[PDB]
Amino acid sequence: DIQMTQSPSTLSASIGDTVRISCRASQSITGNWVAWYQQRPGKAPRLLIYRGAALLGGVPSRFSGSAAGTDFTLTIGNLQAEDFGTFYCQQYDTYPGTFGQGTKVEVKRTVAAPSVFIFPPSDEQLKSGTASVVCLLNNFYPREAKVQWKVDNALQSGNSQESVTEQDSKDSTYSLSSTLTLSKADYEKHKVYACEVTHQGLSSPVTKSFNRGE
Amino acid sequence: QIHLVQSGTEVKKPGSSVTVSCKAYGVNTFGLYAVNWVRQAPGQSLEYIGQIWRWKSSASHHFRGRVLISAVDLTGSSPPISSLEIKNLTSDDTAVYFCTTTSTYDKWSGLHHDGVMAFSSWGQGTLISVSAASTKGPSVFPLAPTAALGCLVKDYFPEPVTVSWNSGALTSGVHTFPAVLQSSGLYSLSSVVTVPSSSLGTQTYICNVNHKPSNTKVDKRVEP
Amino acid sequence: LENVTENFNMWKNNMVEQMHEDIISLWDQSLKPCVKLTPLCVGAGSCNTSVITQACPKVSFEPIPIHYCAPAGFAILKCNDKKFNGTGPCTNVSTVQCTHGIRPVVSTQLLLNGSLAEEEIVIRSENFTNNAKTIIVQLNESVVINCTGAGHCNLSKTQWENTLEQIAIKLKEQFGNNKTIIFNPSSGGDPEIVTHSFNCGGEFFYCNSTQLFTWNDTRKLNNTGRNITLPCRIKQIINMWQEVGKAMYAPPIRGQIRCSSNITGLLLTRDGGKDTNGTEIFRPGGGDMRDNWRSELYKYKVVKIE
Amino acid sequence: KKVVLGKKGDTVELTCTASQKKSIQFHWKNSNQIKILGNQGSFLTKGPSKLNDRADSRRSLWDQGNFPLIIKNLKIEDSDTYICEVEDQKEEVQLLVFGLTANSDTHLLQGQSLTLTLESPPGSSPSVQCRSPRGKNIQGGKTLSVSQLELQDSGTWTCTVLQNQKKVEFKIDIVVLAFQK
Ligand SMILES: *[C@@H]1O[C@H](CO)[C@@H](O)[C@H](O)[C@H]1NC(C)=O
Ligand SMILES: *[C@@H]1O[C@H](CO)[C@@H](O)[C@H](O)[C@H]1NC(C)=O
Ligand SMILES: *[C@@H]1O[C@H](CO)[C@@H](O)[C@H](O)[C@H]1NC(C)=O
Ligand SMILES: *[C@@H]1O[C@H](CO)[C@@H](O)[C@H](O)[C@H]1NC(C)=O
Ligand SMILES: *[C@@H]1O[C@H](CO)[C@@H](O)[C@H](O)[C@H]1NC(C)=O
Ligand SMILES: *[C@@H]1O[C@H](CO)[C@@H](O)[C@H](O)[C@H]1NC(C)=O
Ligand SMILES: *[C@@H]1O[C@H](CO)[C@@H](O)[C@H](O)[C@H]1NC(C)=O
Ligand SMILES: *[C@@H]1O[C@H](CO)[C@@H](O)[C@H](O)[C@H]1NC(C)=O
Ligand SMILES: *[C@@H]1O[C@H](CO)[C@@H](O)[C@H](O)[C@H]1NC(C)=O
Ligand SMILES: *[C@@H]1O[C@H](CO)[C@@H](O)[C@H](O)[C@H]1NC(C)=O
Ligand SMILES: *[C@@H]1O[C@H](CO)[C@@H](O)[C@H](O)[C@H]1NC(C)=O
Ligand SMILES: *[C@H]1O[C@H](CO)[C@@H](O)[C@H](O)[C@H]1NC(C)=O
Ligand SMILES: *[C@H]1O[C@H](CO)[C@@H](O)[C@H](O)[C@H]1NC(C)=O
Repeated sequence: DIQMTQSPSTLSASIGDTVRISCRASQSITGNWVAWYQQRPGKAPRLLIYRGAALLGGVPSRFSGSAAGTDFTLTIGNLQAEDFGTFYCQQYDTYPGTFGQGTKVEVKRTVAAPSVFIFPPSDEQLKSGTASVVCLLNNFYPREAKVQWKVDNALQSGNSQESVTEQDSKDSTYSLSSTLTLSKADYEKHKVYACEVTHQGLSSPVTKSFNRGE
Repeated sequence: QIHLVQSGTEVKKPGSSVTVSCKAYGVNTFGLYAVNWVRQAPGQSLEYIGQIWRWKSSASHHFRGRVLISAVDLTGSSPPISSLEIKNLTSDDTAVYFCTTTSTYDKWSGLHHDGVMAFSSWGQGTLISVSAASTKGPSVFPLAPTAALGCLVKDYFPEPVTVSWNSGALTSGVHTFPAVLQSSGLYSLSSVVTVPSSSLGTQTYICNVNHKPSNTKVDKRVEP
Repeated sequence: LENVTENFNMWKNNMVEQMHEDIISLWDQSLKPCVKLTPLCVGAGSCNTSVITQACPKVSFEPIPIHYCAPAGFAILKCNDKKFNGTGPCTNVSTVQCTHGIRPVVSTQLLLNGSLAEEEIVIRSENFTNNAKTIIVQLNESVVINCTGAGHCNLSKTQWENTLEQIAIKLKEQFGNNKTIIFNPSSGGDPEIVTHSFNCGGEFFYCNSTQLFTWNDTRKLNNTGRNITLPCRIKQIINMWQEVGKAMYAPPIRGQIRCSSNITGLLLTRDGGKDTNGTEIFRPGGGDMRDNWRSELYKYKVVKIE
Repeated sequence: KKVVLGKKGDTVELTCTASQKKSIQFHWKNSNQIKILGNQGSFLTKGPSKLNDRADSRRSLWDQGNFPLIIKNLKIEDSDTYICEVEDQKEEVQLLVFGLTANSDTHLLQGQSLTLTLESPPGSSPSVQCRSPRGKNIQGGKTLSVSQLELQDSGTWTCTVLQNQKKVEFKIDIVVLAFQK
């Protein structure tokens, strides 16, 4: 099958910008049998351009398609609010048709360090036999962030999960949750619980912590 | 104007089989439009499954022998319908399945190249979630305290749950995170709010949680 | 046959519009009215009527078959299948020089002397779901119908009874088997659409098709009648099919006008009903002569050379 | 989502326009998808609708890409949301049929009150406002009245039915009287 490798994985832009997304096919496509789609979070993709450069009926002309050698690129002029989201390229030169991995286009903003908070398990949860420790990172930009869990100073692996909101429509920031889960038994055993966060906005990795029972 | 209307969400046990449907409003006859089915696993890109073109059906290598695709012309009571049958479901079949249509009437169009094509109309998608879990209402736990506070909505199935604060009167500064799927095969999510530290003993905060598939509704007061 | 897979859309076929426009011009030099009235508005509501008076030569307009051969830089593609929706990807396509001989018969409600359905009775529709889109029925066995300027047409009650059945059965086989199929006369509208209108000997016949479309999926109507007799009427003042406007043709004169055509198809149009209990009501339709042309070009499509 | 108001017993014209000036396929249906009347190219097709014998378009305007839907002898019940499926567009237009009918004879003694009743469709809340021959701008949503029918009101009254940016006149004659001089 033909492989389509898409570039870059994410890019940040402003309203009114011109943006370029590229896709390299693993073989030449003489016929220009390539298509571009947009997908907004929660919705079905929409066809924007087909045959490399042809605009589908109803698609704004600020979208255009181009090709050179094995590379195909989508250009977006005068970037608009409804344009943000994820874009995919597709070859239909040879069976079966295949898609690129996709490109996320998000809103550019000044750097903002997360506000960081940590929540011990509630007494009600402890009563029901489980313990969840939650760390919150609120309203930060850019999205890239690392959070590590330490208990009794020991790095925690495989017992945590993270969740990230969509980029906020009004302040263009992200928020993120990390939840550390363990048995009521181990929770009651150890003393200090710590969330360690690293982010561009932070001159140095910030640690929020508590001692069980304070 | 073409609107493709797919059948609703299904929750299916491993080993089971399912059939998803697509009503093609605005489509004359599948003699003039090809149907292509496509799926998208969560946080993944898109993958071609198979097609029916000129009343001739077929499936990609990865799905051959496991999938039947059919289409029938109808009128009056219903528009033309296509369906996709999938046998022996496993966890890696969990995804959003899209039905898709492309006119084949004009050979010169450039939407299609000898049966391989771009997809000009899309359905909303249907989620097929493959799981042995049985329906279960959540537990709700307080996340007690500019300060932050919230609610942990733990161990429910299936999606979705909805969360408001103070019956909807508090919306500014509220973040309700996408659910995560735990190792137990049950979901969990949290909802948080940031508030001024000053009002903490003056103002009341309650999260209203609704899980309709289990008919569960809880109202949890969150206190310092 | 051509070894390739292409798209077809009789409902958006361009040859239809190319023939239609031809058939119209085949009418402007064969059947010329004594007077032709046509709307003329600037947009300001007020609309004067443009009148035209020319000679009114009585000619026995007898349609000649028409072929359609692709010139150069162009090729016609024919679809092959015993049951083709005429709107999708055709598998057994095949390039042809000229389309079969087609006799541009202009009529409403019934398609005369068209081309029969090879296999069985087929019914195409740009959308059967839409109670606004004409349903073009294609008979696999024509039903002779003889009209005369004497004032009527005779049809076989037998053949017509069967036909409504083998049509009524193909309908529910598209709208739901567990659905009752009924046939009622025109709902209303222009004389040309409400009755089975058509032209014979240059005379515009208007046959009342009530006995042809009042079939209940229960009873019959062959008491003391061997043949169906539609009370037809020839009009001089008619609404034009070529374009909004009336047109007056000179009275009949030939000692006798007669027609014997093959009911090779119909143009039905079921009523919405707003999703009411299985009781689809289909009535005569047509008036948009293109559907006609369509019923003949449903399996064709001219394309540019490569 | 256009809206038109009409007076019971009058003729209203729900418009519907095609992009270009070309007589093309169009069709008038009501909320229940019941076909009112469309066109068969150059012919007019009237559907099953109860508005059949009272529905009608304007052939002449079809060429100017115009395909109205005139409804005559308008009935309160004729009030509805008539779609107009044209060239894949659904120009859903609204139709409200109000009916102002005074109670007691136009002839009414002096002083007594004058009661007006506005017949209207369900889910419809218009706001009427008649204007005496002198100037009484008295208001009445559905049912108005003139507390004390003063002798200077005995004459033509100009009401008005407000419903979504639109309104319909309803001139009414009123006659005040005496004991005599
Ligand atoms: C799944 O299909 C396979 C062949 O694809 C067959 O061997 C097997 O019996 C099926 N499994 C079930 C549970 O039906
Ligand atoms: C009648 O139609 C003509 C168009 O030829 C227009 O110019 C004129 O204003 C209309 N009024 C008359 C003359 O009746
Ligand atoms: C089609 O025609 C054949 C004979 O030509 C007839 O036997 C068959 O029943 C028809 N199909 C129907 C019922 O539409
Ligand atoms: C119609 O006329 C033909 C001769 O052209 C005759 O064979 C046939 O029986 C007639 N059909 C009727 C009157 O049913
Ligand atoms: C018709 O509907 C289904 C077929 O889809 C059938 O099982 C049912 O018994 C029938 N019911 C009616 C409408 O009579
Ligand atoms: C003939 O048609 C008229 C309307 O065109 C209808 O009212 C009348 O009842 C019909 N007569 C017959 C033959 O039943
Ligand atoms: C259809 O049914 C009605 C009433 O049941 C009857 O009056 C009418 O004659 C029937 N149509 C015919 C003639 O088959
Ligand atoms: C009904 O009438 C037709 C002729 O009009 C006749 O051929 C048929 O046998 C009659 N029905 C029966 C079987 O009595
Ligand atoms: C076509 O119509 C004539 C006129 O009645 C008929 O005699 C002839 O057999 C028909 N031929 C066809 C198309 O079968
Ligand atoms: C073909 O149909 C036309 C209807 O316009 C009829 O006048 C003609 O006689 C038919 N063919 C024959 C048998 O002449
Ligand atoms: C279908 O028949 C009528 C349609 O007018 C409806 O009132 C009824 O509920 C439906 N079912 C019956 C009683 O046959
Ligand atoms: C015709 O047969 C050849 C066999 O080599 C095949 O390549 C081609 O796709 C076929 N065309 C049709 C009818 O689809
Ligand atoms: C078209 O080709 C298919 C594939 O072999 C064959 O089944 C069909 O009979 C052909 N149709 C005709 C008769 O042209």
